[PDB]
Amino acid sequence: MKLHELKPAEGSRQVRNRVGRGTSSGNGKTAGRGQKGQKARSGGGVRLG
Amino acid sequence: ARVKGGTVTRKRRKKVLKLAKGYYGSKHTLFKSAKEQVMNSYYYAFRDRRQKKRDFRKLWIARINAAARMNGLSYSKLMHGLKLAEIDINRKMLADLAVNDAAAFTALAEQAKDALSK
Amino acid sequence: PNVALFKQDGTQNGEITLNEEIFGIEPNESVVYDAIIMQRASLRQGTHAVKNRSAVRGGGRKPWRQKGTGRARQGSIRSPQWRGGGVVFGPTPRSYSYKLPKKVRRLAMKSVLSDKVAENNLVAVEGLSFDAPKTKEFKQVLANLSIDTKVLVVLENGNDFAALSARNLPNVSVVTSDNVSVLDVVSANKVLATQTALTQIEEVLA
Amino acid sequence: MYAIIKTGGKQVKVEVGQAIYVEKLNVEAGEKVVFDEVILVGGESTKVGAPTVAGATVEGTVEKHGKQKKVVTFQYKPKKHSHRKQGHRQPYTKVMIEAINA
RNA sequence: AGUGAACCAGUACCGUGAGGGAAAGGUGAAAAGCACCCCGGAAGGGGAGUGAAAUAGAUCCUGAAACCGUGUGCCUACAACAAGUCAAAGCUCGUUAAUGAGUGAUGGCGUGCCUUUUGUAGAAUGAACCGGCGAGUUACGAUUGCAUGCGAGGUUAAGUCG
RNA sequence: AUCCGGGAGUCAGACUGCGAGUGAUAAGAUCCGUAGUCGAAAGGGAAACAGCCCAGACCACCAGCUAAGGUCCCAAAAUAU
RNA sequence: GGUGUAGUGGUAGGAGAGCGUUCUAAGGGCGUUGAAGGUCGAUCGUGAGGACGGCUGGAGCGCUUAGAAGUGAGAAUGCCG
Repeated sequence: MKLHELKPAEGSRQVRNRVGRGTSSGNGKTAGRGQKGQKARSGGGVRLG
Repeated sequence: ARVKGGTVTRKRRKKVLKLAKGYYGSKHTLFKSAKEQVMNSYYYAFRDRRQKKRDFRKLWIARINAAARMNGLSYSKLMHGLKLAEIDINRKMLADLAVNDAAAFTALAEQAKDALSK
Repeated sequence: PNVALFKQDGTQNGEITLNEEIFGIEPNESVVYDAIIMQRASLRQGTHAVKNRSAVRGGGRKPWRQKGTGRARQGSIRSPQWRGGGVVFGPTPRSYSYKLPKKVRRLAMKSVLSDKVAENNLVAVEGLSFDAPKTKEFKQVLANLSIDTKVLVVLENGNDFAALSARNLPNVSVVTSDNVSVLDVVSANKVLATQTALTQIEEVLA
Repeated sequence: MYAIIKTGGKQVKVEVGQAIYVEKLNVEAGEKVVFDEVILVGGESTKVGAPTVAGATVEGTVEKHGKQKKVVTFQYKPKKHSHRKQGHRQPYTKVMIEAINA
């Protein structure tokens, strides 16, 4: 293996998902959270159980 | 490692403004005005590709009616006559004949008149 | 696997049979990728910081009132959207290093040296001796064996005159036989190892 | 001298010496083509035949395979935060006419 | 951006006071930083000179947009226009050469963008315009999918040499 | 279709047939059941018109046949029998 | 690779695959016979986008493969000019 031709194994690395970056990606404008409510707030949600 | 937002936005915006050449006033000079106007033009052009094909059919039909009433027929009787004889000319070629080759149009109108004479 | 032997100038002074568990074992290519990536992320010094809202030297007072002024409600002169304010989610001091399990370290070492051997890219030599540290004689030696690429020079021990002579040549790297890494062997085109150092490497990779 | 032919899914008016654009044909440039279906042979006297004129063909030579100019089809729904954009260029072939049926 | 502060900054400025607190980097390799003349009270300008370059002349590297002007090819004083889009005569040009470019009388069709809503052209909400900045990150745990090494086994932590 | 597992969003609906209650067998009223469209659906008809009638847009054409609704002129097709 | 058949409106939301910015490594390159940046053009691709040519400009910058992120702006009665 030469340092100018590296290749990881297939299926081993994936990219990432970035929310709030435009409409056509699928997750712009509220970033998967739906409309209003306690679960749409930063730090929103109820404790486990 | 910090990423300045240097020259990407100006390229995109200048691509949008170039599509707005010829518009009125602040609609070819300001980016927001041009953005909205260009979106509306896209909508209009898609709509009008489909409406074009209707306009020319009405134009041909009215010219054919005009020509046929000179040969003793109307549009609907002449179309029926041509179908009962197995003739398959477009309304486009029919109108083109009606304006250029009146003798060809009369040959055809006589065939139609004989077909529905039965 | 047998490699040919040379002297500081000469010819084919026979051959040298090396281990088959170390120098002839069919390399594994993803293990080498993992080793290279781990080692490169292991050299970072992650010394980077920025100031959030509460570290910027600034104000605790509400700048105007909450209503009436025909304004927009503001909370401090140092908010993320104000010019000169604090940064939301910047770089923090971090580590960047991790460890792979012990059998795959050893598998990557074996695999990279065995790849070097499987293409006649390792060159064995009886000895490298020098009465003074002279760069010019090392370059002559290097051309004596017709070596025209990037080369890793693996030496034994307190062979200090040779390491001095081989420094400073811009195609040459020098390492001792107790200190070879995976990144040293992959980057060079060839390895020039002495007979003594070869047995010493076979003693530690076992 | 006139002839009307069915090509593509449409009809065209034809003449010796003139060049015509048409849907893509499956014939390489420089080779010859025969348009079998003739609808009307005008000119001096017209031959107005039930669907086709018996035994008349039209001969030509392909000159060039090309592409039309580009169309953009863009679609959005006001206030519903969504749009989709697509381009399209259309193939054609150019044909020269020689020897309307004789 | 990075310290509030790359520059005479805890300064100017604000407050009785405790205290709050900025803006502002770049001629050229070398000042060779325009002797002399002309218009003008001066400012400023035009020659002539320096210099590889002055449209590098001190408001001095590059020099975008809003915004303000000057010149021209085409249109416009019987016309109700979300300003375009499709059809189209006349005039004027001649390109990354191909089913060419600018303008356009006249005809059909057509109630901005965003947010929140059962529902919006909305007489519901936001934006004067242009430029810059401005929002799911990391540490440590828990779980699932993928991938690699070993396999009835797997794996080391702190620490020592480096 | 069922079974195991990863990730959600929704818990303000509206009108139009039909069948009931409250109301005065009033309401573009209110509350249930059942079917559709709108929501999240462009295109033709109904002058203009979320929800009615027809019909579900991958794209190109200056080709053809029909749906609901229409054929004196605006405005395409019969001044039809 | 051929050929048939079937499909391809879409808000909340799930799944896939890519475009562009800055920096690191390795390799192969360009540059006062003029880099980046700026301006104009009638050019190419299914989209984000990619080239080539003129003018301006005066010292640095692409491409391939892998890695890491302060990685994309039209709206907050946003902040500064």
